[PDB]
Amino acid sequence: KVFERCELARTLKRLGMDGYRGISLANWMCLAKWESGYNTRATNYNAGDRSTDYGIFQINSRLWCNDGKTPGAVNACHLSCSALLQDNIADAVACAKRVVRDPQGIRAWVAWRNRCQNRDVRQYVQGCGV
Ligand SMILES: *[C@@H]1O[C@H](CO)[C@@H](O[C@@H]2O[C@H](CO)[C@@H](O)[C@H](O)[C@H]2NC(C)=O)[C@H](O)[C@H]1NC(C)=O
Repeated sequence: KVFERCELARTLKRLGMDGYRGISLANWMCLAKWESGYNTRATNYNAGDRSTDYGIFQINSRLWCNDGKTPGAVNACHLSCSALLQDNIADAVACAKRVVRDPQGIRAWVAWRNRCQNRDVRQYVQGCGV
């Protein structure tokens, strides 16, 4: 499912993501835009370290979720990577919360550092109601 912009916004707010660990809603909207283009079935495989990135928040299969086929997996989110491909983002949102609680917080999302850090990211929540 490819969420629509505000559709996603209301959803994440409803899910307690706004201001979570100080992180604004638009910031979560910025990283989602650049990580998955709001598509829950988005997956990207790194042939070098041999792990995959699943869904909307593109969560890595070596550290957080489990697909069974990834070398040296930790499964910190205690989830199956299939739970990160559901049209329902409730499971992806809780794990994403787990990621930000580790030492480096939101710096864990590359696209967030490359396209949102120190930028105005308000346009992602404008007209959304939130
Ligand atoms: C993206 O992959 C990087 C590694 O390429 C992950 O970063 C590691 O994350 C854990 C926990 O946050 C740290 O102990 C490591 O030191 C991190 N490595 C680096 C180089 O930062 C990162 O968590 C992954 N992000 C997602 C969303 O899956």
